[PDB]
Amino acid sequence: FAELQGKWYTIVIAADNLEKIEEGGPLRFYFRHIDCYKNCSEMEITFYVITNNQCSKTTVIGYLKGNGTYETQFEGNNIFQPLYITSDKIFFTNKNMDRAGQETNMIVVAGKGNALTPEENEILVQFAHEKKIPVENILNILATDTCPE
Repeated sequence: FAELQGKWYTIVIAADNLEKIEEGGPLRFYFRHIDCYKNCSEMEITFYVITNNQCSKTTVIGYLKGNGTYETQFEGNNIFQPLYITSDKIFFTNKNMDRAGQETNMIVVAGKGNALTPEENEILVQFAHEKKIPVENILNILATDTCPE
């Protein structure tokens, strides 16, 4: 998981509860950076979300557990882990349990800046099928990444 360290942007996000990741949704986030500590057992994530119609730069810490997942508190409880890592992309799975108890299953693809290639899109589709997330719920987040670098 040490391969997680560096500058990253959110390229695509897919979720079973689509309203969570559309504009205005609490889980629509725009990565900026991941810093790893202690052989990446602590993963600090820096990102932007829009809150009250303003860009809100945020940091949270993901804590690695014995089961190989990371837990972080943000808009509820999150349980996430990399599904597949390359030098220019990270495909993560995340399960969010909000404060009402609603569970949302998501796939987040982080990248260095470019849109996904055809092969990367195929990998994403295979993951969406495996996780039971509709392909019509795959959103292009890079297109609306408007907050400061």
